[PDB]
Amino acid sequence: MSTDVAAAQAQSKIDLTKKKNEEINKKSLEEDDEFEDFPIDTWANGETIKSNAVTQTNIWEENWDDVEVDDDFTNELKAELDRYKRENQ
Amino acid sequence: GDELTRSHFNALYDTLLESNLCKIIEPFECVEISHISKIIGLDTQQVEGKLSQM
Amino acid sequence: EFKKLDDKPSLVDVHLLESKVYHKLRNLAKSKASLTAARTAANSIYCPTQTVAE
Amino acid sequence: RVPNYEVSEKAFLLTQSKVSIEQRKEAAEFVLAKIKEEEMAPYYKYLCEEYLVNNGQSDLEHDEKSDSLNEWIKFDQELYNELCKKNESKIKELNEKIQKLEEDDEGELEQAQAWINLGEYYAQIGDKDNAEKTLGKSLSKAISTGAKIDVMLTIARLGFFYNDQLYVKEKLEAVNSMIEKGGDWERRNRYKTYYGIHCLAVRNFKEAAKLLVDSLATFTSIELTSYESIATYASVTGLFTLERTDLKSKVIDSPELLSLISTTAALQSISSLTISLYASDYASYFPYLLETYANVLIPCKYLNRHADFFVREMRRKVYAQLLESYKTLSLKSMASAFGVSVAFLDNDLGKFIPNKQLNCVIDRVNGIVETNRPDNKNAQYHLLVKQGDGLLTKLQKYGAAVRLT
Repeated sequence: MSTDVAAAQAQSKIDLTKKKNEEINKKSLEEDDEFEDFPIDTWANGETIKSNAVTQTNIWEENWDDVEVDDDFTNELKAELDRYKRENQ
Repeated sequence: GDELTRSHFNALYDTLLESNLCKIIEPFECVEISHISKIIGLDTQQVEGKLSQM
Repeated sequence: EFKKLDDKPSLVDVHLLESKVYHKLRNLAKSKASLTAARTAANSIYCPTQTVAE
Repeated sequence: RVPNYEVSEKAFLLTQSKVSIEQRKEAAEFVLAKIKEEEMAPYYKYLCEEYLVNNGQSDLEHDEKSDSLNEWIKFDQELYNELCKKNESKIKELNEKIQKLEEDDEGELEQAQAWINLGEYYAQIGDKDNAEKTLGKSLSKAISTGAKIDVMLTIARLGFFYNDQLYVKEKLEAVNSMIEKGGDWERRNRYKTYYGIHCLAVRNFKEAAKLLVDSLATFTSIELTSYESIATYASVTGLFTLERTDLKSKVIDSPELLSLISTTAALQSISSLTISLYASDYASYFPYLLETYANVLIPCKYLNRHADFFVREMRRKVYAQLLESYKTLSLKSMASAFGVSVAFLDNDLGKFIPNKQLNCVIDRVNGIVETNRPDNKNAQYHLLVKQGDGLLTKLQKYGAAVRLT
């Protein structure tokens, strides 16, 4: 579990005996692991992580969607509605 | 009745328009489209559409 | 099939038809390729005036 | 082998229920005829897994939802029995033939080839796990490098068949390694077509364009969805990636696209749009955009991920080109050119402008649209610093890491 692309930070530091325990010490300092407490707290598996296709699981390159609206519905109405105003003028 | 004369009369029309349009507006900058449409011998909207593509 | 039965000056015609079909399908790549074939085949001397005209 | 790709495509219409009513009906009957005849029964069961309370469901061998607009996917218990009959009988007979060949001598040729025949039967009926293992035996035995490529490709087809992209990804990496080692051009053509469609299913259509233009020039049809769909794929990527001039020369550098003419609804709808962008028709353009959504994106397996993504992007392009060519426009006229009303037009534009991939502003008092895109020394300066910042960052972390150790 790493932030953004994992391999970019995996190469930055690998396993060393000096730092290994020190890694725990920082985590313990903040107090929790903070990825296992949120499910207990909410008291059910979220649906706000299934809020978009990418939010649950991303095996894609980010679209930049986070609003996800079908735009074919509104455009179809735009074309026809404009046409009527002109026809009834 | 002949596909070839229509084809190469459409091409000739476009390249003829192109040579003329450049030659008009060469000693210019911020030239009104009304002037251009007169000299080339076409319409104001027609002039705008060709400019866009070029 | 008439390349197993090749003795034919009548495939010269078939090449020229082939060129026209491709031209109207608006590919000139293989209209040129067949037309080139037809020129080669008529270089050999048996061809009517009509055939050379086509 | 060849039958798989037709079945999946029709099956994707049953997966959807946002498609046309008569279209989905037709597709169910075709799939049912070939469930009887070619054993497509394991993959029919695979369709309900892809639901569980989702539309397009009606199964009665599994979970039902006749609330779904699809009610032509319904199983029969004749179907459940036909499955089990053929499945067992065929595996048993075909295997016994193979066992005999193993007894007899020569394994270089005879036995590896015999194992290919098992993996083609499982490929056909949609068993991925069972195909992989037996074609796993063919590869183990030393053979031609061209054959090894052919086999990996048969396996790669199966990932699109279930429409699992991860399975393809993995497998096409082994093809790339062995494509040079064989050095065969026969299957070099196939590989680009496969890998083209993987790029199509993910968001990088730029790569897809580069592989699929090669696939026009030479197409390899076995195990690969038919040539009218391949035209439709080249045209999709063409609209997204290129701009007027480039687009025009691409489809005149492909004679085959024009000579194939529209011979299917999806091909028609994409091709209508191709012309209008490069001919700089805006008038009929705005309707064609709607047609492509309906008849290409949702019916297609790989562009159904791109249904919202495509429409959003394609509108930027058509506006972009017009605004670059103009210092100023009037809004009412710009609205008329496309065929929308004035107020309607802003809304689409107003999502594109702050992302700043359209570089413009809109006066609502003059009613003029201002274009204040640098295209001079200032633009090159603006781009460069982002890369040079990137270089600073790369060095900041790597520098620290080596010094501490």
